Amino acid sequence: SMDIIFVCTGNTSRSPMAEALFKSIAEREGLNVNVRSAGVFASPNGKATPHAVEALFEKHIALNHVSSPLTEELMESADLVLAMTHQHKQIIASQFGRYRDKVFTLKEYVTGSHGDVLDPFGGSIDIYKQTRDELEELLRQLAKQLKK
Repeated sequence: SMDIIFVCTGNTSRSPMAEALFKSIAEREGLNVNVRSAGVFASPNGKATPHAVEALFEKHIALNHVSSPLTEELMESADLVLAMTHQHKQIIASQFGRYRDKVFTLKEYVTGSHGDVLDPFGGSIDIYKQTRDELEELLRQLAKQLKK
């Protein structure tokens, strides 16, 4: 049981979308994983943002999410910590330097190239769908790679 945690700042849009998309993908691929998300600056009271929920609902995936701060406990239990952006990775490694060797951006880990997941902040539902689609492409490739 590999423990994966997707991380962004607020844990209301990209990282919870990644978590829900990847849970679905991994199950269909027969990959045994425990999947979570958290935010380096998250409030504990938050929900996923309406457009994030709707974007996944379109694809018949439920995004029923409560935002969670990234903690030492989560970092200790993780096998991989996949950041949405390279600044998220920097922030994580600053706070949790002992666990640097678990932390990568999603794009560098899967594709080998530096890059940040498309930010849907302030966007219409269609921008959120673009982020969803980019995440799905990355996460389908992640599932294939982790099964090795």
